[PDB]
Formats: sequence, C-alpha cells, structure tokens
Amino acid sequence: MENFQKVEKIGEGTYGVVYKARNKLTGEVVALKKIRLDTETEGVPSTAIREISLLKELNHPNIVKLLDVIHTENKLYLVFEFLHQDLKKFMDASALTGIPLPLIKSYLFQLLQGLAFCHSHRVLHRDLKPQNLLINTEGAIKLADFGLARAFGVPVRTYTHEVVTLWYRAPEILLGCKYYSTAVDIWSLGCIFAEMVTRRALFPGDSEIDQLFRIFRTLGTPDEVVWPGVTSMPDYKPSFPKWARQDFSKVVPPLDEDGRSLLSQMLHYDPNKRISAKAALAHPFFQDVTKPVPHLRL
Amino acid sequence: GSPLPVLSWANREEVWKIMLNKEKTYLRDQHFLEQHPLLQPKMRAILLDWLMEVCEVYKLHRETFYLAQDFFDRYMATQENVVKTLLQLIGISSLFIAAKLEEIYPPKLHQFAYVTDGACSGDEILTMELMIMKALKWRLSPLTIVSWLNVYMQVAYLNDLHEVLLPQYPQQIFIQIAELLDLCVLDVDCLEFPYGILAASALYHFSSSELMQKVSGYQWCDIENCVKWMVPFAMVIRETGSSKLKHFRGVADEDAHNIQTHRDSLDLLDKARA
Ligand SMILES: COc1ccc(CC(=O)Nc2cc([C@H]3CC[C@@H](OC(=O)NC(C)C)C3)[nH]n2)cc1
Repeated sequence: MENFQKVEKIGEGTYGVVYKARNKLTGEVVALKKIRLDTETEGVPSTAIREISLLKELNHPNIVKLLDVIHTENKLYLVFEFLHQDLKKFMDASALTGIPLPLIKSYLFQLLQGLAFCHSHRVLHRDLKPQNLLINTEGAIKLADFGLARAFGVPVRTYTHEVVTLWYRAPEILLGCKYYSTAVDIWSLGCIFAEMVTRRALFPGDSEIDQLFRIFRTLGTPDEVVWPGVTSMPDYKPSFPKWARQDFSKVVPPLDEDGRSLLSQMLHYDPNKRISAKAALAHPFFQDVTKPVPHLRL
Repeated sequence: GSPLPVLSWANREEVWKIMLNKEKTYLRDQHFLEQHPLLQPKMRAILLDWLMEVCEVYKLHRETFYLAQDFFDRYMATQENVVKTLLQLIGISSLFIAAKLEEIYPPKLHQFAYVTDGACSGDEILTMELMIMKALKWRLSPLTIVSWLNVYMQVAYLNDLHEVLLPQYPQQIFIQIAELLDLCVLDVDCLEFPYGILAASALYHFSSSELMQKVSGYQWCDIENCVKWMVPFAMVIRETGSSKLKHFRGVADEDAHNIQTHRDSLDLLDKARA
C-alpha cells in the first residue's frame, strides 16, 4: 500500500470512510474506501464481502469499477474508480437553470444500461438514489455503492425487508411484499427520472405511511384491477383514502409524450407489469439516442 | 440449449449465457488433494458432513453450505500441504464467510468458534477468512450445486405466465433430490463434473431424461458419464427411501425446504464404493 497519497476525504457514511487518493508517479486518482478491521468484531462486514464479490464480476462502463482490494496492517482498502461529483449535487447546482433535456435523456439511458447489465447478471442494486449516481466530466454517469446489493436466484426467495431509501422505495416494499426482484430498481430510477425533470423529489415522504400516501396522491390509490393482489398484501388497509391519478402533464410538465409514457411504465404499481430496464432502452423516448439492433428471429 | 422461458427483465439467452459463462471462471479440480499428500479423500467427507450438521443446528440455508463447500474446494486448489488439524479451521471459516453472504441474520463469530469445541478461536476464524477470500481472488459468487437444483425445479413447474422468479414447486420432492446431492458432494470425485451437470443428473434419477433435458437444456450424452458415476449413490438413497419435509420453528413453511438438513449418511457414502 504505497504510491497513493490521500488528497481529500470524500465522505463517511453507511459505505465506510472514502478518501480521494492520487498516484504520485502516474498522476492517477482513485477513491479509497478504508475498512478498519480492528473495530469489526465480526471480521470483514457482510456488506463489504457482498460488494467486493459482486463488483469483481460487474465490469460495465456505467458501473463504478472496483480496481483492487488491498489488505494492509489491520485494515482493508478498497480501491475504486474516481468520479468528481454525484447526481444530487449536479441536480442542485442545476436547480435554477434546469438540466438540459438531451442530458437528462443521456443520463437515464446510461443508467438503464448499467441497470440492465446488473439485472441480466441477476443482481439487484436496492439503493438507487441520486447520491449513489456519480458523474464525470465526459458526460458519463455510473452506478455506485453496492453495499446494499444482493444477487437473486432463479427463482428468488424471501430477501431482506424494508430496503431502498424511503423517497425511492417501491410501493410493493412499503406494503410488505414477500418476494421482490428487479422491479424495485426500476421504480427508483423512475423517481430519479422525474426528479431530473422537475428539479424536486417526486415522493418526499417522512414516514412509511406518508411515503405511501404521497405515491397514492400522484398515481392514484391502486386497486385489484390496476394491481392484482394489492388488497391482500400485509400492510394494505381498506381505510386508505381514494385519490385520483394526476395527469402527467402536471406531474412532469416539461416532459413530452414519449417521456410521460416511459415514466408511466417505470412507475406502474404492478411489479410484474412495470417496464424492465432492457425494455426501457427500446422505448421511443430513446429513438434518437440509439438504433435497434437486428434481432435473429430463430 | 437454454431451458429458461422468455424473460421480461432480460434476454432469456443472455441470462443463461452469463450463468454458463460464470462456470468458466470458477474452476474445480477433482484431484486437488494430490497437492496435499498428507490428506485423504475421506477427511473431506467427514468435514463437509460436519458442516451439514452445523447448518441444521443453526438452521442455515442449503445455499450457505454449498457456498462453504465450494470455497473449501477452490481454496485447497490454491494451497499445498495441509495438516488434518487445519481442516476444521478452514471449513468453519468457509461457513462463516458463506453465512455472512447468504443469511439475513447470520450467527455471530463466537457461535462459529463455539461449535469447534475450542479448537478454533474467534481470532483464528477471522485470520482464516481473510486468507480464504484473498486466495480465492474474492471470487465468492459461484453457482452452487443446490442453486442449479432450484433453477431446475422452477422450470419443471412453469405455467402459462412463465414467471421464473416466483418460486413454485413441491417442497418434498426438492429435499429428496437435494438428499442425493448431499451424498454425492461428500465424494471428491464429483468435481470432475460441473455443478449444473451434477444437479441435472440427480434430478434425472428422480424423474426422466425428458424432464431433465426440458429443465436443464443438457442432452442425455452430456450427463451420461455423470449419471453412470452417480449410479451407486442413487440406489443407496433408493434402498433406504427418501426423507420427509421438516418443520423448523421460526422458519416459514414456504421456506422450510431451503433449510439444510443432516442425517447420518456416513455409511451411506461407503456403500456407493464398488
Ligand atoms: C470532498 O470532495 C468530493 C469529491 C468527490 C465526491 C463524489 C464521489 O463520491 N466520487 C467517487 C466515489 C467512488 C467510490 C467510493 C465508494 C463507492 O461509492 C460509495 O459507496 N459511496 C459514495 C456515493 C459516497 C464508489 N468513486 N468516485 C464528493 C466530494
């Protein structure tokens, strides 16, 4: 562990202790996550073992790369690719002028590509929020912080409940679903999509019930027709107030017809009907960014 | 071939290709004990059988055991000359890494040291888990033998909805096939065949080649060598019968089949020889 000099502390949170480091000989900058093992009575944390093993098999241009894992002294160093800013700071800095629509479309397209790569590798992120989306100075955006991620089997089983930060948590999690999979990440990306358009969080709740009611006030109180089995879910209550679904011309005013269509499919109540990351890439909202590849119909 | 139906979340051939391409990254050597001349193949069976019982006591999932089994076998392929007194430390530390990866509320470190009858301290386990993970290049996400059986059981019971992520299959027949795989995994010669082949060969002995090919995609010629090797293990299970589905307090009945069990199959393994 040498040739790397700490430049600045990036942050301390659920991830750990992240520093910005720079190679003196090559000029290469990285992000160092420091794990002091002397304070960990259970050895290497489960979130650390999960993130390392998942990222060493999730090599993608829209996923922050894990470069190395160095065990020095009683510490564990995780060397990451460095990006200069997260999406939340960029949205706040762009709050007055607004993020240009081509940049919103480019960012969402890249996020869906990284997410489709995760899901095809049978990995759920489960913590998609603007703070975990990092951007560089070359127009790229990447998924970061896989500490809450989990690989899911085929078929899945009952996994950890009450995942995802509250503002970006899917309604099936808030209602206490027994099983869940890739649909929870798509919901979070739909919330992030609308937040880029309106420069404001879509569902900024302060509790689980207030988060659910904020979703109900915008998308309408769901029923068995729009979401089969919703009335049988553990946290569903027949006393939920009946709100009418709001026109997306008011929810996302700057969004055009193709944008409202994609956002509606990303915010579908039914997780089985919610659009997938792969299908979202084929949506006409990106008809100018990408072109369809010829499909072998064999 | 790919037995998975059309997937709404990704390309069916893409998901299956990644699962197959992952097995090219994870290598197994059926004769890794030749690198440790002082060890014998029976020692590996006693250790794995002990880890099975440990999993049942703490109600650990079957996936957790087979993770520890794969971590143990791949770590030994990178090492040379190991004494039998070091086997218990490597085994219990492999289970410690596996439990933290798979279980929602895994047991604490001292519990893993408690079951070793004082032969492994807490600091010894923490030292061993770092050596295991570093030697394995932190490649700790393999497709275990039991994970393939979970895939094969879902495809066997698919409906018109083609929902492959929601589990739906009889739990009692699942634990019967896993019972055969639990015996075969004690024999070190199983590593000659890929994990997906072993699970498909066990399913074949409880069903047919048509159902095997439908849910696994592998032709009969691919598993014939594995089936013929699995021949003695299958009959020993057939001679004594199959076990019933157990209930575990604190574990929902819709997940009771995923809990690792252990019956005295020590003499069951030696009956398969010759
Ligand atoms: C004080 O000056 C600053 C300089 C840069 C930033 C933004 C940034 O975070 N860049 C990164 C981070 C990283 C990696 C470090 C661990 C992973 O991320 C997380 O798990 N947690 C993150 C989201 C906090 C990826 N690589 N590149 C903020 C402040």
